[PDB]
Amino acid sequence: NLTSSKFEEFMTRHQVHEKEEFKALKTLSIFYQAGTSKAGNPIFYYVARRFKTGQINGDLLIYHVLLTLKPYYAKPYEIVVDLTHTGPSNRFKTDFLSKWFVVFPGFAYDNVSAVYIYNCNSWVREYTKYHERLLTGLKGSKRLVFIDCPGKLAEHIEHEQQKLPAATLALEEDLKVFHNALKLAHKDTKVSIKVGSTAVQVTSAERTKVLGQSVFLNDIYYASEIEEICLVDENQFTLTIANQGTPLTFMHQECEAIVQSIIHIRTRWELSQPDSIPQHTKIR
Repeated sequence: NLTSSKFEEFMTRHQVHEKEEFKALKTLSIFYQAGTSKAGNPIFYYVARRFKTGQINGDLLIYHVLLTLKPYYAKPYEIVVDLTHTGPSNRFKTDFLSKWFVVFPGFAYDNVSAVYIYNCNSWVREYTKYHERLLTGLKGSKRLVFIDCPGKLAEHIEHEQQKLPAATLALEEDLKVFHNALKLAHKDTKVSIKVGSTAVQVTSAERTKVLGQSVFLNDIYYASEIEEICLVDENQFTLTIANQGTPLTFMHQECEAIVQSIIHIRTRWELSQPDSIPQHTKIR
């Protein structure tokens, strides 16, 4: 016995406004409205990074999102979702996911002008496969438009109005490209590796099918998270990362050239961090 009217009344009766945990969401800048688009519809930006699985009550997040969309969701609107550096830590459970379909009044769903997805990664694709049933409605969705490369979104969105996260742009994908690196694994897929200043971004060069739309996956690994860096051979190198099980092996004609930078990147962070002596504390 739950509906949009019921949910709104309950939360309104609850004093969520002064909880001081609702206020924190404003600082985190999750689902903030950003200017307009080519059609003139307002734009909103949802940041996947900013949400932890359990540290905060999940209903307050919905109320904040609903509150912001209430004034404008009557008219058609465009929403862009940033899934950069998505991880299992920031996720929606099966039960909590379902509420999104029902809590909103329902007529706003029809006012979804267009959807933009940026900096998707394989983990997100894996999540969709597991939760396919609930998302079957969005299967082959016309409103879903995937930003395969950065050079496309700026065209469709009003440039100088888009306000994507500064940290995302800070990476800028502005470092050397080791084109035609091959990801040796059960199956081999061409991966383009950029050794960024503070992180390493692996951009696949082969399109993949997610919800019936082709897109290129771009996994991002922060330099701080690079615990293990082993160069087994100049033909291929080994990159094990925290709680990732089997390491990632790739083939490049000059592995030490890439690994040299990775060691250079990691070594710089070691100086940046205050204390590397505290470590471990967990035996898997």
